[PDB]
Amino acid sequence: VQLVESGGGLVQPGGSLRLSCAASGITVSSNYMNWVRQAPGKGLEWVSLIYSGGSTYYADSVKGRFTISRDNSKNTLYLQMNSLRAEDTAVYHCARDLVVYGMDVWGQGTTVTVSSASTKGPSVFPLAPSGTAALGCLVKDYFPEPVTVSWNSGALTSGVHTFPAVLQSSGLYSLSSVVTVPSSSLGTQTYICNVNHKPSNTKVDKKVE
Amino acid sequence: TNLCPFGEVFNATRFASVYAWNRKRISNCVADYSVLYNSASFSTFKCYGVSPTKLNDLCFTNVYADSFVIRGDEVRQIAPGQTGKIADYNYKLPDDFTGCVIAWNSNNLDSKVGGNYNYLYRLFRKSNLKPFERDISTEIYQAGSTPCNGVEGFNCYFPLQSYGFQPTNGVGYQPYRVVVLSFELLHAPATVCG
Ligand SMILES: *[C@@H]1O[C@H](CO)[C@@H](O)[C@H](O)[C@H]1NC(C)=O
Repeated sequence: VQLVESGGGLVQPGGSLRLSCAASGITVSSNYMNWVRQAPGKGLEWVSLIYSGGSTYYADSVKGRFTISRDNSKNTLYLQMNSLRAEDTAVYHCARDLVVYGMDVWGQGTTVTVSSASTKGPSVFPLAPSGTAALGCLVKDYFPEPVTVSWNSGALTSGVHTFPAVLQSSGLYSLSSVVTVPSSSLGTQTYICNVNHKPSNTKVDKKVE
Repeated sequence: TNLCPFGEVFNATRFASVYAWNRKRISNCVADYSVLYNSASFSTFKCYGVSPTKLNDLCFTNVYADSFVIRGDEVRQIAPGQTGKIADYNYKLPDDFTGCVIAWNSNNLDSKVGGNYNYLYRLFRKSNLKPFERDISTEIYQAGSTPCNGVEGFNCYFPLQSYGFQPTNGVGYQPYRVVVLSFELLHAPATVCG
């Protein structure tokens, strides 16, 4: 019993995309089916309902831009998104509603991003130091998501803190990754952060000193 | 020149479930519709295709008084071109409906303190109802590719649920008695006037 979402990706503001929800274990046309999205770090927002009998309902934030459809033999629920905006950037789930018995089957979802953003490249700047000391690496101005930050090519893991990215005013992400090491080992151990941004074909090893 | 038995529908002690609605057939009688609408006892008295005050001066071949019980939230759905669980799976009015919908709150008569589960609606059905379709089939609804064979469980549920009417429910979650008067046409001779 599964609900498998597809179709998610990147869309410019004002563009359109269609999401897919492949099912097995339940037959979609007989069930109430729901689309529910989750913006980054927000809560659950109901989006689109569709009765077994084909009656549709939409939340006011998407009324007129979204269309909910299905397809019996393909057992696949869809969601057509038009005139997309930045708010609609979220993870989108499909679920089977039993109304009284709630929604008992969900899908892990597909991620949707909206931005007139480009791709650029994550500039890696060092966070150099001058009981315990701290050094890090500032990964700044890359977009879209995400980046992987390891240390000493994976050797050093104890004390590492990789922060969740923040989205700057420019429409550009940025995060930090730090590590606390004994203050003495500053002169003896070499600390290099390993950064990789697969969208922009960008891998960097920066030495912090 | 006998008077119509509208009292027998409106003032009936027990009403029906909405999925199993009634059709009292009215024929061969005079109806004072203006006695009914000036009653001012209805929170909803909304006709379609005809005027309530001009109704006295009219005739029809057959008048159908459909009556059932729903919540106040769903009263909006007893209208042409509505969606929702009542409009789709229990009682559907045609987009060319030409009668009256009358409703009044029944929380005094139709709610017990411990909970009155006598009234029911249809929650699961594979397709919408045709206009004036009554569906009384209690067949286990199949949700999966795997058939049910009259055994509840996963993807196999009872098609009917129960209204939970308590006097402390919200006004929308309270019971409203509905009477739907459907009017036909002539060509054939008429039997109901005023
Ligand atoms: C219901 O009974 C009351 C009390 O006698 C009466 O006033 C009212 O007209 C009746 N309703 C109908 C539709 O006859």
